[PDB]
Amino acid sequence: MPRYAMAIDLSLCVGCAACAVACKMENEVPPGVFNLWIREREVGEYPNLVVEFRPEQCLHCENPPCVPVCPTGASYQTKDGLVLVDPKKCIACGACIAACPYDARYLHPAGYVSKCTFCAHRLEKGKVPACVETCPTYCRTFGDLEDPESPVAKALKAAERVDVLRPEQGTRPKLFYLNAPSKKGLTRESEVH
Amino acid sequence: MPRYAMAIDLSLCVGCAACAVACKMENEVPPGVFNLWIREREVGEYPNLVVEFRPEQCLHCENPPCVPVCPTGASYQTKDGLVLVDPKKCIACGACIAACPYDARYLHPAGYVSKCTFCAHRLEKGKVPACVETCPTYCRTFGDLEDPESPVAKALKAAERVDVLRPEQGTRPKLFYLNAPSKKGLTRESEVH
Amino acid sequence: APWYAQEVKSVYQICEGCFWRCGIVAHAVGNRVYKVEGYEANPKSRGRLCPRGQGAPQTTYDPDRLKRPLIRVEGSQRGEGKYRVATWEEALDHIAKKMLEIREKYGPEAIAFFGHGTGDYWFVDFLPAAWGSPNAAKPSVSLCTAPREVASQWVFGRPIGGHEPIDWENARYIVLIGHHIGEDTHNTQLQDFALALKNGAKVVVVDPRFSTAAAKAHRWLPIKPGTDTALLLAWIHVLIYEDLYDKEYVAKYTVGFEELKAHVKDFTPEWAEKHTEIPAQVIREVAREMAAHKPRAVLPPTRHNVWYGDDTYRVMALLYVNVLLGNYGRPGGFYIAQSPYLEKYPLPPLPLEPAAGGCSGPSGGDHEPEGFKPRADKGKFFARSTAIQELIEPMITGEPYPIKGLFAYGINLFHSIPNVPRTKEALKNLDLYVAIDVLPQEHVMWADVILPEATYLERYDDFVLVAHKTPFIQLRTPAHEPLFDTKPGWWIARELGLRLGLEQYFPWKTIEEYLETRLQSLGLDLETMKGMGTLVQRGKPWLEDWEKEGRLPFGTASGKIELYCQRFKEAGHQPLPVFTPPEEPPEGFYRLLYGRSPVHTFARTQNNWVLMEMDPENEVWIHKEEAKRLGLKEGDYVMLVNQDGVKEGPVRVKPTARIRKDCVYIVHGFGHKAPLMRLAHGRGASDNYLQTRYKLDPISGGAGLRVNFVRLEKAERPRLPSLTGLAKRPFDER
Amino acid sequence: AEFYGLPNAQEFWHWTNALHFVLVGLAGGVALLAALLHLKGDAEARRYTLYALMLIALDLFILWAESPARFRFTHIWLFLSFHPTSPIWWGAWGLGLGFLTGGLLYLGKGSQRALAWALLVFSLVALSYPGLALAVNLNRPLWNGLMAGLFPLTALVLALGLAALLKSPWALFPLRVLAGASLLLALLYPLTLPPEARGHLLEEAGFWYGLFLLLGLGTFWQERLAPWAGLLAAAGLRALLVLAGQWQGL
Amino acid sequence: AEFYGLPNAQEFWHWTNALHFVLVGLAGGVALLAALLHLKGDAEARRYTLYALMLIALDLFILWAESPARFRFTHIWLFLSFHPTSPIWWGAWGLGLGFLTGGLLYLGKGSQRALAWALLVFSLVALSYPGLALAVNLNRPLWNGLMAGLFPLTALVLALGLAALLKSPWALFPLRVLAGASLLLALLYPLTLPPEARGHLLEEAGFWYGLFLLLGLGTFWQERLAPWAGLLAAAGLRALLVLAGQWQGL
Ligand SMILES: Nc1nc2c(c(=O)[nH]1)N[C@H]1C(S)=C(S)[C@@H](COP(=O)(O)OP(=O)(O)OC[C@H]3O[C@@H](n4cnc5c(=O)[nH]c(N)nc54)[C@H](O)[C@@H]3O)O[C@H]1N2
Ligand SMILES: Nc1nc2c(c(=O)[nH]1)N[C@H]1C(S)=C(S)[C@@H](COP(=O)(O)OP(=O)(O)OC[C@H]3O[C@@H](n4cnc5c(=O)[nH]c(N)nc54)[C@H](O)[C@@H]3O)O[C@H]1N2
Ligand code: SF4
Ligand code: SF4
Ligand code: SF4
Ligand code: SF4
Ligand code: SF4
Ligand code: SF4
Ligand code: SF4
Ligand code: SF4
Ligand code: SF4
Ligand SMILES: [Mo]
Repeated sequence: MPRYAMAIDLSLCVGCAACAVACKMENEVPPGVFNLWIREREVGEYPNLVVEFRPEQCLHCENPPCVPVCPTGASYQTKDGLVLVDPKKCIACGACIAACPYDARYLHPAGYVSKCTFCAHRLEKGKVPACVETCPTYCRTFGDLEDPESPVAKALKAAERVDVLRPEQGTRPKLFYLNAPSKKGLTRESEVH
Repeated sequence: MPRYAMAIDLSLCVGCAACAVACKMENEVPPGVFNLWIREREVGEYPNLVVEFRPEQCLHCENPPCVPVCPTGASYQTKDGLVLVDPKKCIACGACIAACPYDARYLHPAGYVSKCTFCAHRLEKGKVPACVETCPTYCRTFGDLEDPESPVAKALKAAERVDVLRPEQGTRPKLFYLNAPSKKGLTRESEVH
Repeated sequence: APWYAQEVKSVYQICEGCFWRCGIVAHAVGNRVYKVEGYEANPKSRGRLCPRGQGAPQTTYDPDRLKRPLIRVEGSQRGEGKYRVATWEEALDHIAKKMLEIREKYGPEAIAFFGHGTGDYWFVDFLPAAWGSPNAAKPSVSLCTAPREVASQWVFGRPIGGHEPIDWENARYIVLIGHHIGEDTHNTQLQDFALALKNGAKVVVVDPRFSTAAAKAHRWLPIKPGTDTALLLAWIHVLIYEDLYDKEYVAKYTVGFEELKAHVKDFTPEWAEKHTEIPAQVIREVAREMAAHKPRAVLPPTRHNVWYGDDTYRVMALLYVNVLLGNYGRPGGFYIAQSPYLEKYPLPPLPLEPAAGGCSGPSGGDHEPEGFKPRADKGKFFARSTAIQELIEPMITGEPYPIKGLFAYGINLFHSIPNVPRTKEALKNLDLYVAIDVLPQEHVMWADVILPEATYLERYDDFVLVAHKTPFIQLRTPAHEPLFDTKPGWWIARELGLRLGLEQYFPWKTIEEYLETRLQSLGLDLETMKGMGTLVQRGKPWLEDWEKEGRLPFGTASGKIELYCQRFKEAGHQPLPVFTPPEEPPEGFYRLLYGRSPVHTFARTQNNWVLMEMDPENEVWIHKEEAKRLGLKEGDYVMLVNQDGVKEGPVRVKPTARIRKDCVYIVHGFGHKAPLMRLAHGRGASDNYLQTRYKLDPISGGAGLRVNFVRLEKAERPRLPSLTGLAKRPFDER
Repeated sequence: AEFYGLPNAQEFWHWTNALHFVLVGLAGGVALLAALLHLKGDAEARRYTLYALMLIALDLFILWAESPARFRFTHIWLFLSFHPTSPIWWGAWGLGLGFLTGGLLYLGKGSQRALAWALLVFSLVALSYPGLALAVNLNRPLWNGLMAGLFPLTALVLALGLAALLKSPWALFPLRVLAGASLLLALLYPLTLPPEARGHLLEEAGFWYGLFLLLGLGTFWQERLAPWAGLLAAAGLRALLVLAGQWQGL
Repeated sequence: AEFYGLPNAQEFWHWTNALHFVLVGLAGGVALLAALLHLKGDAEARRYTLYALMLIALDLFILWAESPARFRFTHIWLFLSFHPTSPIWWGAWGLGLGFLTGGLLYLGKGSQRALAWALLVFSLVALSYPGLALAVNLNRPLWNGLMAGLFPLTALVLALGLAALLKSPWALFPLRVLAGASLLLALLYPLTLPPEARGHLLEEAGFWYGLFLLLGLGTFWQERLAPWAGLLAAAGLRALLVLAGQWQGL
């Protein structure tokens, strides 16, 4: 019944990868891969210099292209909006990697594919995700999008702007970026050079 | 040598269609076709109703898909950034209409393709476009993007947010929507259904 | 398989990630801390943790982490890396034997004790004084904080402290001078800064570099480097001469405000703009805006202040501005930090006791006739703090006597002290050099005897007291026992202490014995302390609480605004006129600026695979237009060559503008030449190896580092091992 | 959702420009048959060279006939400018030089069978250009990359369908081969679109789409059903994709 | 521009898999040959079935030998569930059943036309799923719709190129028709891409691509170079698109 989401305030994010390291630790993500990373991009010259710090990780898309494309049924979307992998069915075919537009998944060295889990393990026992808990700046919020009281719901309600990565794929991300620093919105590599 | 542009502050647009009508009168745009039209869309539900009044027209893209596609060369991009049609070479094949992402182009009943012209005829005599002139709400501005005294330049600078239609396309629209009313940005039909 | 599904044991534990010492909970499963977390009651973490805190545990599970004592093979040169395993017993004897020899023909002051981190209490504060050497130092004093601590002692009667006392949550306007928050990732201040932003705190950043904190600022003033005192003097001038200052505040808590007004007569925003390069209107507007917000406008003092030789002047000036705004001790920016009450463990006084100086003769009075031999840097600058970087000369020339023998307790000799060649000369000439550490860094492997410390998670430490709005006491408990042949520093100290006649010091047979005594005092015992990891006590924060009691805090009864009658007298100047135009980079060169990576602590985190994987190298920041004239682009590498010809290993070039053309910036702590730390070895450029020279602050022992110039020489991309490959080496507790 | 005025989102290429699409398929396909029949020495090289000249000419007339710019005679510019980026430009010359070339070949003079190489090249340009004239418009979701494949395949189904009805022995088999290639890509096409583009396609056309796919399965049954059934399938699809893809849509 | 950590944007399908891609082309297209042969009642139907079986076996073996979950034995789930939206699922069932169907054909058991039509349908599934395994990833700009066209045609150039090396007389003509089709669509492929994606394909590949385009032209020259050239062009093209198209890129 809830519809789970995450909101990150970019106006507060300073790109100290705390969340990224906390997830690495909490989830035991092996060395060469990451469920969460931070991208940092500057925009502009001297008198209008903006820097965008942006954590990127599974957005738990509501319309996840990473699910239908899976041959076994390992890749699945939960009734509350979590996109997960049943490693027991995963054949590590990489179809889901080809299909995710956000470089959110990887091949875990145990032979199956992995990626941010929205800390389903913590969610189930009533906790908030590791990224969310360890965050000096308090820029991430999580919750049931349907509960007007939840922290994400509130965060979105109080936001000056809301953005999502590659909205034109039609994945309906459930990781919302609040108050992006640049007037033109989230930074893309294409608006560079 | 300048870069001509138009900015529309949507926080002030009320979508009265004055610019649209001023255009039709000036450029004697024929019945059934429009250089400029208004799109009005509600984003909904009571405590949170938002209405976006959005005038649409040729954005005189900086990287216009309608130019390259022309066999004749009638579709040309000018040294200051106006996309114009020389009707002398136009074979009314529609390739440019097919390549225009914005529906800004039409077949003039006189057998050539037409569309907003940035009021080229006025720009040379040193005047501002007709739509810009008539605007009751002072929401549209114009000028050379590179001249910082320009009304577009100053408005872009003052905007809280700047958006453009289908940025994901190649184009680099040179018509900028300023303060979009919905937090998610410019309204899209896919975001309704 | 997941750690959290597996059985866990938690414990309340301090983070040794850096010196902020956040209170954390460590979750172990067997002999391994899988996760660490902040906790709500703890006033430092309050539930959160920075990246360094989160990744800090892997050093404990690092396959290159130091395990056994080691002694230098006889006949092999220091530097050459020849060691033989030893016993704690044998290593500890070898050290005392050697130490004693130095002490019979030179005295105990011929032993310098350098150190850092929690256990520096034992090595730098306690053992050295119990042994009788005044040559004890930490880099967080003359390579960090000395300029501001001195400035603060003279201006207020108080320190700024380790948990700088800014009332961020009520601040309304904040001016950061070089203070990079967000790169500098001290937990609570990140939290606070973020909360300030959040509540509509507009932040001004002054920095020749568009940092993270600048990325959050309402105004960025891209100041010409080494020029901040001119901007501070001109703001002082604007608040005094435009009559914006807090009149009452100066009237009731300020001495000598008049000397300041006259001093600052000609330092106008136009005089400032000329050197500062910040327009005069901006200089004016910033002072007005801050006056408009008082007392809730703060220029919090930065922590790293050695920047140039004049530093104490810049801080003094920054403090005057805060005073003139009436913010000290008011809600807005300075609450009054009181130290908690935890009674010391009962002991005989130490041969040498400290002098927390500030007024009426805190220089060398006790050093002159008073017993023996004075700290060997005694005449070099005015202030009384020990300066790590000055006691290194004595080891090469034998000038002020001789310092044979040196201890390095968790202190990076080759990265935290400038002029590495001079430090290596000095280790050459020593009779004994011991280093207590965990990783095999480049300066640990120059030691006669290496002693492997147990890590913060495998260790108990003496309590951590934090002066604060609500003073508190923290306790770290082992999360599991030391690994390999690893020993806690309390134990190493005691074991050396028993071997050099200091049993009266070290009487307690165990650290929990020690910890139960202090807990007695407060009304608790060890088990209860473990129960509430941190203890908050009642204290005070504004002036009213002080004032109603009929007292005031300081040094002498009224903050002295020009700030110090006894320097005047014999040193020459009282006010901070030394805006002293800074020596400029020669053409072809850039000033070398440096700072922090949000994910790496100083140097010691460069072998951490969790953290190196987030940030595997530094990157040289050059203005886009300079890298272009040079022929440098995005993925190029470069060697940094300083004015003295030292080259620093190939660094990635970072042609994105956020920096003046005068400068170049690199994060400090890379460029290790330490093959045994397999994933930190050969990566990035070391700022310290390029910091050949420094301008001694003649007031606060500080070694001005930003006085080095560097030029870039095109280099080849480096060929290095794969970090993932190395990071994947399994950790085997053998 | 509500407008004052209206976006010019009206169909721009009508049933007549869908008819030209079908004929330039034929024109280019047969011009390919012709040059290959030349190059190969075949007795029929002439018969098919004068067909291709008619098909080419019929199309170039339908191209001017359906152009609202016809009586303004602006087409001369199609041949007096260099515009390599323009699918349509390439088809003007490809069908123009392809004509001259097919003239100099049918009038057996200026040169022989070095000219069939030029006819082969121009026919490839003519076979290639529609397909790209659609696919070049990256704003039209339905006109994806497959158009550049579906059109040349489909033009040869048209040329070989014709050829097989004019009972040339050689034509049936390659027509049933390219018709299989054509029909299989045509089936995969919907599965290649994003869900809204596909949904649009199935509601707008489809039946029509699934009809012509079914119909085309008739190339693999009898004769004189075969060339017909494959020919109606190829022209169905060609016309329907031009008609249904003039959508911009969100 | 700068990261802490890194996005997982590295190649997920290696040279290893690109090989699977060349092979399933061969597999599927030889199964098509065997099917169409059984269906003409031609005598060679039997050994082409053996080969299609062998290439199906060789391809399932390297699909498994290259799987990171090769020893976790999870491919069984490929067969115990229904995932009609997934090209790889289709591919697993087409080949798999196509290998049973072609198994019984070989062993003259369980009927024989009704098994040859089955082989036909399963070999169309197997010829179809690779381009769609690429093309459904609308986030990858190089794997556009034409992949659904390029991959089926190219699988045919591989099967027929093989058939012709084995000296089957019927195939060196279809091989040239289908190789002409494939090379034409392959040449127009880059022109079907957004500028930045074409520029990306050209920077990272091309010179290989352009070499594979030229190569394949030798399919129309000397008789016994023609299958090699056609095979290497079709395999080079398939592998290059698989390796170069793993890009999300803005
Ligand atoms: N060039 C330059 N110099 C600087 C700075 C700079 O920016 N540039 N910054 C200055 C500042 S601001 C400061 S505060 C200082 C800090 O200077 P340091 O604290 O010396 O810096 P680190 O590089 O972390 O060195 C820590 C050393 O302690 C070891 N260590 C870590 N944890 C433990 C432990 O639990 N026990 C033991 N025994 N050892 C341990 C590490 O391996 C390493 O050898 O450096 C200062 N020096
Ligand atoms: N991640 C992380 N965080 C840490 C540490 C760490 O090791 N890792 N260490 C901690 C410690 S002990 C310290 S001391 C601090 C160090 O951090 P800070 O105390 O914040 O150091 P600063 O030197 O004030 O600031 C660095 C900034 O000063 C700038 N700067 C250089 N020259 C000038 C100048 O002339 N004028 C002005 N206005 N600015 C200048 C540089 O551009 C840079 O942006 O951070 C602490 N926090
Ligand atoms: S922990 Fe907070 S500041 Fe750090 S990267 Fe994550 S969101 Fe940004
Ligand atoms: S890699 Fe695993 S999760 Fe992804 S599609 Fe294949 S089986 Fe499913
Ligand atoms: S973010 Fe990635 S894993 Fe999550 S739904 Fe989207 S594509 Fe799937
Ligand atoms: S929510 Fe879970 S998977 Fe996502 S970053 Fe946090 S800990 Fe990692
Ligand atoms: S004048 Fe302004 S409000 Fe009126 S239609 Fe034009 S843009 Fe909209
Ligand atoms: S209709 Fe006219 S302007 Fe448009 S592409 Fe054709 S010739 Fe060019
Ligand atoms: S909006 Fe359309 S018609 Fe106008 S210049 Fe851009 S591509 Fe051409
Ligand atoms: S600029 Fe001129 S042509 Fe364009 S909409 Fe305005 S009035 Fe009409
Ligand atoms: S500030 Fe960060 S690194 Fe330092 S002790 Fe606290 S958590 Fe650890
Ligand atoms: Mo420091």
